[PDB]
Amino acid sequence: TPEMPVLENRAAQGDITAPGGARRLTGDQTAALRDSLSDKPAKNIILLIGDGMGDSEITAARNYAEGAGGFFKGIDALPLTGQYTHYALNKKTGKPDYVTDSAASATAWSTGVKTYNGALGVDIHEKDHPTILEMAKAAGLATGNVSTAELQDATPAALVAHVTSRKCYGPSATSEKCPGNALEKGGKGSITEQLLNARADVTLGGGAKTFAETATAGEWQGKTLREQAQARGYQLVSDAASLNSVTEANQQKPLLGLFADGNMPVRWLGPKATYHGNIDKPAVTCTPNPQRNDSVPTLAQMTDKAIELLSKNEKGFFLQVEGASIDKQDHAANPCGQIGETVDLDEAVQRALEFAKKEGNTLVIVTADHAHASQIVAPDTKAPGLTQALNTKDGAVMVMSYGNSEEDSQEHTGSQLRIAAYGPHAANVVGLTDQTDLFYTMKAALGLK
Amino acid sequence: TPEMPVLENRAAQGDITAPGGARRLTGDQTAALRDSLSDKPAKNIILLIGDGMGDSEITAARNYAEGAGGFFKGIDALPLTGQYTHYALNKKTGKPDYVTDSAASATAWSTGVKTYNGALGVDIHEKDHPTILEMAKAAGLATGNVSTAELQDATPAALVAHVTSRKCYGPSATSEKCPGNALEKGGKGSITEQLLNARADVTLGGGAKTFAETATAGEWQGKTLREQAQARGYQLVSDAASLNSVTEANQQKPLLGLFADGNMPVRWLGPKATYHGNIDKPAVTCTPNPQRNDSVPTLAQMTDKAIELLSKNEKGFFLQVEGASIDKQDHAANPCGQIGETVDLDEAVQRALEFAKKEGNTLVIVTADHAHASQIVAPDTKAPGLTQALNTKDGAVMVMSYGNSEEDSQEHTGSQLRIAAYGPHAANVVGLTDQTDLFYTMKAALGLK
Ligand SMILES: [Mg+2]
Ligand SMILES: [Mg+2]
Ligand SMILES: [Zn+2]
Ligand SMILES: [Zn+2]
Ligand SMILES: [Zn+2]
Ligand SMILES: [Zn+2]
Repeated sequence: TPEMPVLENRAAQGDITAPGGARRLTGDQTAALRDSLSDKPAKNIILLIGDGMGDSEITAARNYAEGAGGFFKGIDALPLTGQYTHYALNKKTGKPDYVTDSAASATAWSTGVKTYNGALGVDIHEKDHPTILEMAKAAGLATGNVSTAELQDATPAALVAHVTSRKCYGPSATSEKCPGNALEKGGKGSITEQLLNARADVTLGGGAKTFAETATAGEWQGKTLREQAQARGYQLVSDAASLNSVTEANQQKPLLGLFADGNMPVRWLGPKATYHGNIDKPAVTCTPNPQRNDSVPTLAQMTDKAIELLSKNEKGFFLQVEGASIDKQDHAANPCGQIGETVDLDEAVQRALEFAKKEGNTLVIVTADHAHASQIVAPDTKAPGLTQALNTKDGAVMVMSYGNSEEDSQEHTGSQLRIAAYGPHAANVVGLTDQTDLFYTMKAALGLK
Repeated sequence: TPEMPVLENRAAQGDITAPGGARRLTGDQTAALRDSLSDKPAKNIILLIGDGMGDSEITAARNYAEGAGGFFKGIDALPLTGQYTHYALNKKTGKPDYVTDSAASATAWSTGVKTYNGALGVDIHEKDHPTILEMAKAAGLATGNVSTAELQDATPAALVAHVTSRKCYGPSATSEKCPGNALEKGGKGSITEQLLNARADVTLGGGAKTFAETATAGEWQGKTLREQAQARGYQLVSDAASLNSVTEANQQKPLLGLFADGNMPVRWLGPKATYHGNIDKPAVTCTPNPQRNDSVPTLAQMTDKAIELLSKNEKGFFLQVEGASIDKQDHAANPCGQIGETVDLDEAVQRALEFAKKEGNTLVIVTADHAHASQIVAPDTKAPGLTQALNTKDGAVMVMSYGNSEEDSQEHTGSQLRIAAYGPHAANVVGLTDQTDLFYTMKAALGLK
């Protein structure tokens, strides 16, 4: 009998100061890896994205929360790993633009085509390309889209919308920013409108604010997008109690969970990094956010409910889960927010892996859209940017640095980064790959045409 | 009949602006990965280290020299990849020190034990631990140590020396900095004296300057370390002609190649990055160093000759090859020097792979000791540090940033980084591992006790 193993434990095996104490392996891995290889078709796919979660963000998060010799039971447990490229294209020239934003990267793994920074679901010629979610739905599979960001944000929107600018959230921004996509100009509609038309079985996230807008044209002109949603049969839910109450989500009663106006709350708080903060200020210990809430579902809860609902479909399902705030907090130069959000994503990955290990036909993939700014530097570092000293689980201090922008927001970077997977077809993430190979790998694993 | 494949081509398959044109894969990878898995013993090991070559350095060098959609025929062709941690230990507390130097990291993979920054071949208690080279030689395998840095430098020294400070290059620095290791105090000697005692079959690099010092005690007291070398039967060689003339290197006539006084010359020139250099200055095109020479062997040449000489030993061989200046040029904030050194290492990795593919029992490993400073940022970036715009092979501009030090030297960083391998036992680099796991993997692969 054949089953696929998840690395149970890759923590340092003992005393890190002694010979062999810092090893993470206990014996040869060949047989274990041979057992992980399967070209059987995947019935399901769970894609987990940590926005801005390059290797440096994973390392910093692990150091702080599990200690240097620790191990994330979710993020570090996928057995097949590689590194992939995520460069975008300059719209005018069609040449590579080395540092992507969240919109062009999302489109690349969701459509299989490179695009310009800011586009959602269209190529450099502004032509629409079908997404993996739309194709899944067309083959009759259940579909889910979960995120801690506004649902109009680049990452979850890329699966359901095709607009020339990521800024075209609702009817008003669209009329002014994406005229050709404007409903009243004959277009498909703003991000939110196209989201409602896409009709995924399960959509959960923040972004309730934009649903307050009213349609400028169409069958539901004059009424709010929230009204249109209920009118078209959506089960609206807005707190954890209600979310747990849901027992079925399907094309007849698709679920829409709006848990916050903008982005859902961050798990941990901490002060922002400051100039010479590692020398001028005391070390920081992060504190849980008192307003994250008992009534606000966490990403792992959302992941669990999404899995429960989507698995009732005998055909199979595609679910994308996004740990959205790693990137946002990285932009904010806030180590605690950033680390808390990676820890949060780890819990959702654990849920996904438990299901997959038991179900056996599920491909789980964990990766990021692009790299980000934070760097782990020596404690006595005198850097030109923003730094902060943190008290880690090891009882030592780790210094983090943000030094790629004099502006207010720290920027993305173009380093290739880790992709890891488990399950049927995971072999296709090993070695060097491109972000658009992700679209083809998932399309082939599910056997879509 | 079973053979293990190297990735032949992972360059973008077509037009990067079109659907599927940016894909690096042409079909399912399962069978190919299954064919790469073997637990057969390794007769030989080739360990290639890019100093400071984290994923960011690899991406920057690929973008510049092969284009974003290109592919390093050496660096990117290894089929089994993972990420590994390299934290060092605080000497006093024994707790993790998140950002390692080159001395503690080389000690970790060459001994299997974590140590403090600055130590070579000793643990935090200053106890000596045998290296993979010393163990290989004890089992009767041929051994080689090749680098473009001074042979007294941390990376190549770690295989043959055990001193409490990496600064103890020769007799004089040792007397004052490593009193306990000083020969005239009864110690084993300075780095260069221990290198002469270790007697690897092939040692090639820079660092002839220190051999001008004279021993303070011992059998060869009063004469230069160069003189001692000839007295002990070493074949001294100092240019490429001489290097090519060598037809055998063994324990009777070990080879010592001193090609420069300090570090061997860098491949490419270019100006240093500067404050607001991507906005204030024109884009840079790197230029081949006129003084890199016809009489100075290149890293690939050194690698070839080392492989020819060490392969005559029927028992097998261990060879470590270091592209040293990637890290050094990264510190200097000089993109061209840094990229040129990465390109240079790629050529050496290609020679090692050709041999391995044909020999069939060689484990080739390519990785770095720690990550470094350089980041690939957006072209319009206003950063607080040093930046520079480069004209890449794609005909687009890529901006590189160094923003983690207000000092003169750019600093190392602690992000986990790529490790890739090919051949028998390569499965042990996949997933998350620690740098000390690498010592154990090599020892097992060669079957050492
Ligand atoms: Mg996002
Ligand atoms: Mg070095
Ligand atoms: Zn992003
Ligand atoms: Zn971002
Ligand atoms: Zn180094
Ligand atoms: Zn260095």
